[PDB]
Amino acid sequence: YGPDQRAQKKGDIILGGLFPIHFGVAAKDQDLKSRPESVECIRYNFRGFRWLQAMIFAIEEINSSPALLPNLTLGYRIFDTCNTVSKALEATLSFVAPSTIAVVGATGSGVSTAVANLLGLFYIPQVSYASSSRLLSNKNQFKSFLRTIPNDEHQATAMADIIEYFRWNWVGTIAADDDYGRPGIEKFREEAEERDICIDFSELISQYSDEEEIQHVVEVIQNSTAKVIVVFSSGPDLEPLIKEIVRRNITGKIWLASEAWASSSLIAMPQYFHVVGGTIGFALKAGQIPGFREFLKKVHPRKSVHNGFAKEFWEETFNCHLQFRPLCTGDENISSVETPYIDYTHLRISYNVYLAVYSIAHALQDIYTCLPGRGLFTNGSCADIKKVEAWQVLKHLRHLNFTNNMGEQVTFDECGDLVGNYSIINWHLSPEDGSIVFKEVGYYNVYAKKGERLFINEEKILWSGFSREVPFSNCSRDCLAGTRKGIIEGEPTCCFECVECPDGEYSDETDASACNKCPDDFWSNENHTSCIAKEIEFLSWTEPFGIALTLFAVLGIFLTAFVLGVFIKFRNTPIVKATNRELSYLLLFSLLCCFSSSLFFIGEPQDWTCRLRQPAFGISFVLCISCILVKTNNLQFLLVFLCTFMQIVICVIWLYTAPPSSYRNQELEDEIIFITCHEGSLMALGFLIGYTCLLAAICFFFAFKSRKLPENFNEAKFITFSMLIFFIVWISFIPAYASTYGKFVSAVEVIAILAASFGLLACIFFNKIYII
Amino acid sequence: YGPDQRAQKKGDIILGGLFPIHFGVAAKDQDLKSRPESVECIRYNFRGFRWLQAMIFAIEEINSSPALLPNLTLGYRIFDTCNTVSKALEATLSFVAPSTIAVVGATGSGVSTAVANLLGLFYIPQVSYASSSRLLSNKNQFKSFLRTIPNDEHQATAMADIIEYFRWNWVGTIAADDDYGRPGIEKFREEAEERDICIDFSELISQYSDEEEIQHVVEVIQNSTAKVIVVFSSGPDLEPLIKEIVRRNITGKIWLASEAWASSSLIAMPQYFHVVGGTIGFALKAGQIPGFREFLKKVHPRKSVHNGFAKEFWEETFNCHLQERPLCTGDENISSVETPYIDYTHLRISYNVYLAVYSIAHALQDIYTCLPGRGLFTNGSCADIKKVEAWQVLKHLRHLNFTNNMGEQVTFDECGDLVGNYSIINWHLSPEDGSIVFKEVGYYNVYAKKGERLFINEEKILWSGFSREVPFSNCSRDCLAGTRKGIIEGEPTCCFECVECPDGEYSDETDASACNKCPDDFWSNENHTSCIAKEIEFLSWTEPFGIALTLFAVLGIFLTAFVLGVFIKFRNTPIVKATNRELSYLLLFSLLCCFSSSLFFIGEPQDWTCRLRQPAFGISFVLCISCILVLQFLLVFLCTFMQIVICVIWLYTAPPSSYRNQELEDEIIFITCHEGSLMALGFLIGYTCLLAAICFFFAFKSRKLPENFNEAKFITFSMLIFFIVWISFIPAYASTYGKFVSAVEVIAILAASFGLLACIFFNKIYIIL
Ligand SMILES: CN1CCC[C@@H](NCCc2nsc3ccccc23)c2ccccc21
Ligand SMILES: CN1CCC[C@@H](NCCc2nsc3ccccc23)c2ccccc21
Ligand SMILES: N[C@@H](Cc1c[nH]c2ccccc12)C(=O)O
Ligand SMILES: N[C@@H](Cc1c[nH]c2ccccc12)C(=O)O
Ligand SMILES: *[C@@H]1O[C@H](CO)[C@@H](O)[C@H](O)[C@H]1NC(C)=O
Ligand SMILES: *[C@@H]1O[C@H](CO)[C@@H](O)[C@H](O)[C@H]1NC(C)=O
Ligand SMILES: *[C@@H]1O[C@H](CO)[C@@H](O)[C@H](O)[C@H]1NC(C)=O
Ligand SMILES: *[C@@H]1O[C@H](CO)[C@@H](O)[C@H](O)[C@H]1NC(C)=O
Ligand SMILES: *[C@@H]1O[C@H](CO)[C@@H](O)[C@H](O)[C@H]1NC(C)=O
Ligand SMILES: [Ca+2]
Ligand SMILES: [Ca+2]
Ligand SMILES: [Ca+2]
Ligand SMILES: [Ca+2]
Ligand SMILES: [Ca+2]
Ligand SMILES: [Ca+2]
Ligand SMILES: [Ca+2]
Ligand SMILES: [Ca+2]
Repeated sequence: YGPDQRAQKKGDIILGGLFPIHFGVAAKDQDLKSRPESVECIRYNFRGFRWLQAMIFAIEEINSSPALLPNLTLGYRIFDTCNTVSKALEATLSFVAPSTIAVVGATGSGVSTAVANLLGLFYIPQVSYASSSRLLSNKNQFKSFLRTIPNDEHQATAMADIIEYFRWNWVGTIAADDDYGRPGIEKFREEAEERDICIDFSELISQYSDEEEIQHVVEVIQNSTAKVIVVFSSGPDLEPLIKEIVRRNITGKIWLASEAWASSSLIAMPQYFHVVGGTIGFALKAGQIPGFREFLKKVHPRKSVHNGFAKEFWEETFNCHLQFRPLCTGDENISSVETPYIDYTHLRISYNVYLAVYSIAHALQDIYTCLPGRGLFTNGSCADIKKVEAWQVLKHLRHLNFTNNMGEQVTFDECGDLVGNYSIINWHLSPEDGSIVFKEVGYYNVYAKKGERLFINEEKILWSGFSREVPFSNCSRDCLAGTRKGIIEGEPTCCFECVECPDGEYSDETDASACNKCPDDFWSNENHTSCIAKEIEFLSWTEPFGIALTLFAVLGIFLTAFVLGVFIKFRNTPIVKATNRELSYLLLFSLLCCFSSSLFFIGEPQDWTCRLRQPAFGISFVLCISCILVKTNNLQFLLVFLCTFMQIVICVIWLYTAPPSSYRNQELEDEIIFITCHEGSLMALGFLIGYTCLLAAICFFFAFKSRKLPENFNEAKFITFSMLIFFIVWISFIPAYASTYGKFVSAVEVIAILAASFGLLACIFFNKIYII
Repeated sequence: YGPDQRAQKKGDIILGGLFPIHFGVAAKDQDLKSRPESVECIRYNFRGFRWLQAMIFAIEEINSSPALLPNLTLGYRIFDTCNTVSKALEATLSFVAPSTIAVVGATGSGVSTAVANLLGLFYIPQVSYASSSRLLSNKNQFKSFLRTIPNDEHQATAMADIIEYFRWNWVGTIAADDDYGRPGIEKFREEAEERDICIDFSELISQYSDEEEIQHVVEVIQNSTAKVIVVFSSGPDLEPLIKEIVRRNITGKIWLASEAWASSSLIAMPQYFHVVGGTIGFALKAGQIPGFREFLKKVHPRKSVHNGFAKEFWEETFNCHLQERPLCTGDENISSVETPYIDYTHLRISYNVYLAVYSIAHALQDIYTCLPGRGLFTNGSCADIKKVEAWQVLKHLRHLNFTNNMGEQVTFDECGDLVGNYSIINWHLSPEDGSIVFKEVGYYNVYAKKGERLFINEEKILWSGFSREVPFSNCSRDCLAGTRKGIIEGEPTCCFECVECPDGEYSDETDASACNKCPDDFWSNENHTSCIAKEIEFLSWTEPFGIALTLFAVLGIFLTAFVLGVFIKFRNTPIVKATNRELSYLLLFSLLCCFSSSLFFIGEPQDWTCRLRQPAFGISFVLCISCILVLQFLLVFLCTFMQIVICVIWLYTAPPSSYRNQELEDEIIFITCHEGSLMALGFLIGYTCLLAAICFFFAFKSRKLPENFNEAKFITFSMLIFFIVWISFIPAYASTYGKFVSAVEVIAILAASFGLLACIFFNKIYIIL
């Protein structure tokens, strides 16, 4: 039963094996018009043949070594798969129909699942060397499946770890449509969604995809703008897409390869290097087998009776025919042909096959060496090596713990899986022969804490095979300090737009999603990067004008004092005696008060300065005018007292019913703030000005009626002149009072006060001073 | 050999069958201390037994029919699977080892794939009735698989269509870990991502899941705000999670069920209604098989000798034992016990099994009725019905075309697939008994273009089983008008925040991603939904201030006209002749011009007004001053002509123009005029002031002379008035910007003109009249 081509040997215990000597079957359309015939597989697999030789070498070495299973020999029964489920099921049917003790598993995950479904019925243990699908770790469906290779969850996590380490957020994914790529892509999608990474496209490929599908995938890749692509597939399934992309000449992409095709000879070609240069992928850990290469080099089509594949091996290696293609003898050298059969650098799957073979032998030895009364079966008994059975071997494999030739313990967990380290490689170009050379740049440690597993040597990486600069795989560029992030409808969060912050607000981050606002008494600078303090505007003594306006007030004070001194010294003189001396003294004191009252309008407006800035001039000028109207021909003193008392009443009631107070205003201009004080009540100020103007008008009329008189050196005309200039300077500033609101309101008030005081002093006293 | 429990009959052609008589197997895991034994099955499946009976009915009816396969008989060989791959693989090994022609497929997708992997080796056709996975459409790996049920791509598309129809963007997903749930969830994820729908979580379940996994899934469900959950699984896989959720009393969720568990009896139970009420799911199209209920109701443990499952059927129906718990006598009635065996409303998978049996039976008739020379094989030949083979039956099934018992046409496409309509159902509570009722609320057409496939009646839906209001699942409330969207870091694009638009911008529609700016003459209102026109400020005729100034101007003009009229009405008296008669006419004409020149400062400043605003007053006042300054006509003409030169040079070099100011306040437009060359205006001011100054000096040096009513005193008075009014204007010009600068100009002009006229002419006009 089974195919004609096989490798067979006899022994006390027989082992099974399945290896992919071919890459795939011949593609054709079978119309059911004639009886269907057997399908043939086409291309050859030197790597699979090397795996088969590794298994045979392990079995033969175990037989030769007398320290393991004495007085007992092992045989084998090995078939070919051509990487197809149908071919592997024919061989498996002959395994369960001599009986096999255990089978060394297949390569593909789907083939392994199909074989294990049949193998688990009879409880025949199956140890695989290359199937890493997470679906095979379910022990409810696969009762007797073990493997020497770890599952792909760690690799899928490592891919996301690498992507996060190189700071990318815009990637695409491609997977093969089988039991190996889909769960891996699902796990990677979960991890990437956890790590805040956006995925643009996701596609499925196959070895038997057609022209429309390949062109659609190529157009999707071409139209996409992401530059990093994660591929979870194998070489036979990835070849057509690579061929089409090479034909279309698409460059500038970054490939993240899984372990299946990170070292495949189908893709690593010099012709394709200009599209797949700089690939970063994963590799397992290499082992050491001493005499393996010597065992490999000794194959021969005539000296290998047990091996049936050696004939076609010779045919494919030497392009000949064994008794158009010529006739080749049996005298050639396999060390002069460039084939992957012996052109290897590390052994990984070969070491997996070695370990999978040795595990069964160790379990058999454990069965053989049992001491009665301390076994694992029923009431402490154990099996017998004369008629041992598959379920007993499976139990002992489930309870196995041994150390290998290198010195590491081998143990299978509850799910029958091992644990192992990963390595990271980079594709380069050989300067001598042009071949692709795999250069190690990092590793992945699975015994470390989360977030401490990845190590990357950045300086040893060429990115497209010729570049030393890390690529750019962001959807959009980063925002600046003065801008914030926007929203583009119909796009993921990884893509946005930068919008400048509005006036009065600032931002200081390169990825800010909003604009900040530092607190009051502050404003945002011109480009809204930082917020600066506001400026306070007010006329103070420091203000240049303030110092000029103070120079003037003290000049007036000094002039009044000098006039008073000249008057008091010459009191008895008839010129002074003509006027009332006490009235002159009171008038000069009131002029002193008027010149002093202008010094309250300058400076910081404290709550008391603005309380008395106005009445200090109002009362003084009222007293001046009242004394002036008196000095014209003591009752007059009491009339003066009445005139001052009337103003005192309204001033006191105003200050006691609605005091004026300081005020900081931030409304006229946003960037600057003012300090100006309102009057509280406006009726009081209006009435003050009205009473002052009423007394002024009364004095003006009274001095107008008696204008034409020469008494007192024509005082009654200079009085009218003084009243006229007072009225003119009061009228001239009404628009300034009613319109502006800055520091110019204070300065004009001081100017008017000084003008009125100076005119009132000069017009009255200059004539008498110039003659005394 | 095969399992002892089976159903068997003999005929010319033997058919195969696989049905799930049991829900599963016992979870007793051996420790390999002793030799392993056969595993047993736990629960009974009346629906599976009915499915099994349908095939036997179809075969019996075919054998009874005399016009379909005369002189031929059909046998069968049916086994149990217990929904397990291992049990179904044991039966399949007996099929390929007295040779079957075709096998009626299994129920589960994984079991179907496992059976097809072995059945394709020998090219034995296999027609399934319930496996709808899209992985079975691959003809490069399944060379002999056909099905009477459509695949799940249409259902996955319809789920996203329903979600878009009910306007949701915040959902969760739950799937079974097998070949039925994962591809469906993948296709649904693709469709939902294409349709702009955000998915919160995604979890996997299984029939043999453990306590910690179930609690983790429950916590993941409970910690989210998404209310709509899409489930692609079956009842046996869903039961533990539903039981745990019922135990923890989680309510308020909306379930979207796939066709596998949308009618499962394991989930649709009264005790779980408070959790799974108001479920919306899919269903296939029902069929009609006459004489089928009568065939179903005739089962008996003794009369049915070919069937071997009848004894266990009886024991599970009546809960007793059979002699070969009480003892079953064997005379009870099936209609007196309520089990899903005969308590049904529609036949869908039973009709699928019937269709598969008849599809197998028609290819044999096609082989039998061929004509030599025109055949489906080499050289136009055909086979022999006495030695027909599986590959020939497969060919004739691949080239099959026949009419149903209703009248529709049955053909298998290049992938051995069918297409069919979908039905949409809702879960309710029956007030009569309390059972769950599946109420039809819509359908899903497949013979239509994209976008016109789904019909839903919303008025027939109860939400959570008791409500008539469409639920809410957003992750964010809608942003209103005048408000903008905002990014939340670390969250999907479906969750955002609302931010108000700034000053000067607006937004009208809802869910706006940006605020639009307003045109150059509009400004946003307080609510920032739309902007309004800016206000334009300038002195106007309608404004009362302008009307007052206009009234003053016309009064002055009329007074000047009256003065001139009285002057001309007394042309012979010597009082007028004492002064220059002709020069006074020029003086009064210049006075009229000066009065009239004050109407160019009122109104909206146009281009032509601002060009001749200033020169009119300048020329008029120079005329007046030069006339007062004094042969005499020559002197005044040459003195006043020099200003026309600078006026025309100004108006030819840099004419002033109107200007709209939008830089002082952002909500107010100030329309003023700029002079341009300030040097020309300064020169006009200087020339006028210098002429006034020389006139004032000449009149001041000779005040005392009473030549004619002391005219020198009045001339000096007028000059002083002019100089005083054109000094009082300085603060208003300096710090009263706006519409108040134009007013003080008019006031000063009118005051100066009135002072001049009153000083010069009134006294003489009072003496004359
Ligand atoms: C009491 N006071 C002090 C000296 C300046 C002047 N006060 C002018 C204030 C003012 N007038 S109108 C207006 C509109 C808004 C704001 C302020 C004003 C004055 C003149 C004569 C007599 C007393 C006084
Ligand atoms: C040409 N013009 C006609 C319009 C009115 C006025 N325009 C000048 C306004 C002005 N701006 S600053 C200044 C400083 C002192 C005086 C005025 C001004 C004016 C006045 C006197 C003579 C001629 C004219
Ligand atoms: N892990 C792959 C098989 C595989 C591993 N390494 C390989 C190298 C070459 C070819 C195939 C492989 C699978 O499960 O399908
Ligand atoms: N379609 C499901 C099987 C199925 C369909 N309808 C059902 C009803 C009950 C149980 C199972 C089913 C699958 O492929 O796995
Ligand atoms: C396996 O055996 C070695 C050698 O005795 C021992 O050191 C180790 O602890 C064992 N491991 C386990 C997991 O039992
Ligand atoms: C894996 O790598 C880490 C770090 O290099 C190392 O410490 C550890 O021993 C490795 N594990 C094995 C099994 O070699
Ligand atoms: C790409 O995006 C990541 C994640 O947001 C960010 O840290 C990184 O700076 C971006 N790259 C560049 C070049 O801006
Ligand atoms: C099947 O038969 C019908 C009825 O004769 C015919 O119209 C149709 O073209 C045939 N083929 C298909 C694929 O339906
Ligand atoms: C599906 O329904 C539509 C109407 O919704 C009908 O025209 C069509 O015939 C139906 N298809 C089948 C196969 O019954
Ligand atoms: Ca030995
Ligand atoms: Ca394989
Ligand atoms: Ca996150
Ligand atoms: Ca390879
Ligand atoms: Ca989109
Ligand atoms: Ca018949
Ligand atoms: Ca089944
Ligand atoms: Ca059911």
